[PDB]
Amino acid sequence: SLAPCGLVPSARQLEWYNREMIAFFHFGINTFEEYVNEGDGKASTAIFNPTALDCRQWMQTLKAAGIPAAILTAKHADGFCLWPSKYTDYSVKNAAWKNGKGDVVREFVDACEEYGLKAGIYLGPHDRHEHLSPLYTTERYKEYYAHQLGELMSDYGKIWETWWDGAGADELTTPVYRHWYKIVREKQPDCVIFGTKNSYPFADVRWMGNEAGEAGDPCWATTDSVAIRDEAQYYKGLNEGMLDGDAYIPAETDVSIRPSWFYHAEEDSRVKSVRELWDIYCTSVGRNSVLLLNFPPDRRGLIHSTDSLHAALLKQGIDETFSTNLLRGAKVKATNVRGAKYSPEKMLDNEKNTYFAGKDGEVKADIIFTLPKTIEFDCLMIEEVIELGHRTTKWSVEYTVDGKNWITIPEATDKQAIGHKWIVRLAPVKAKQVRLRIQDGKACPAIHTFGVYKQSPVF
Repeated sequence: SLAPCGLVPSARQLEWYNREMIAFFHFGINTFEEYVNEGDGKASTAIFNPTALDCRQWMQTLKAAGIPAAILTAKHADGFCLWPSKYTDYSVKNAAWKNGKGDVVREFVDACEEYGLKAGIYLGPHDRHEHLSPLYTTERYKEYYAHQLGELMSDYGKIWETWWDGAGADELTTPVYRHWYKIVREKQPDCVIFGTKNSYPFADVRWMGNEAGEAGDPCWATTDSVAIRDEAQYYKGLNEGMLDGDAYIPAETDVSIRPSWFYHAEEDSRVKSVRELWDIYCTSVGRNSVLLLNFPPDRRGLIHSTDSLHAALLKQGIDETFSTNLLRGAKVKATNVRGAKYSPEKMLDNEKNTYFAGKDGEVKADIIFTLPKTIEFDCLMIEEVIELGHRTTKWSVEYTVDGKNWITIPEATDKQAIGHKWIVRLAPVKAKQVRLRIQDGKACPAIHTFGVYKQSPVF
């Protein structure tokens, strides 16, 4: 067995990585206001009134889109609660919707269960509504939040992510988040925590410093926990992470399918294109991260058609692209092969658990794939055995036809991270042979997958 190298992921972190994509559902009282993305806590609860709400419809969107998990805004900073909490009146309890007798969180988690999707919860740390009270104190709010957390972590089935937005959360101290973390961890042991700012010691996953859907190149799963803490002053630390980072807290990349996070009819014509989403996919999922994509339900309580369409087409595109590893069938020769159990042919076998590996202490390897017939490709992907750590730290891919010389691939030269998955897109090339150069690392290579592909016409 290979020894792991450096910091390694937890069981939670492995489960989260494997999701690849997660849906965000930004919905609430803001949706019923005119052009509001950040509500003031002053809107009348009465205005919340979806007319054809169907969380099943939301789940059908996700099914078609290949998305295995979903996070609902149970409470945004406006402080309006989507479930009839015992601990406030600023909720659905006092909505026009269902004469105050509804529970959107209920509908949501019921639909997730029905469809076999993992449910998550966004419960806004900064609460503008509570801040309106002359009685507001941090200590008081800590208890309020804890009460609500208890409801959501107890009575609504299995919860697989809790999201703590850092926006406006600067007054919230580490010991406050501790109190909250203990609740999550006790009641929901498989629950992954997206943590920002002063929650840094409790975070399972981090922010990556923009909402544009662009994780860094490289993007390490490790970083210093101070980067989370001092968010605004460590863009690089968040976006790229650090190879020598003191913590294993991988990046989660969040973005809206629209210009805004909440629904506006005027943005129906401004949904990101399939090509845009493919780009994003490649700069998140394809840069050692996970893609959290927001679909905002409308005032009917439905996901818009365009949003749904584009997500569905991205899935088709992804599926077509990676369905055929053009290297399959190759004759493979490598340097630095640990053993038959670990032959380079493993990178090609489509098995979940097998991998190529090198010998202890030898961090370099060269692998040559000789193809029976010349292939045309414009995309490649490589996957590391992440349980074993970030091992490889420099890699390149080359090709030839006349075998007279190895031709470099501009976009796949002296790359750094691999981790969970790294995708490279490239001007189409024809190849009779392909070379994978493992050029440097902290330990001998351990690689699950290597492939080249032809991008779907969908894209």
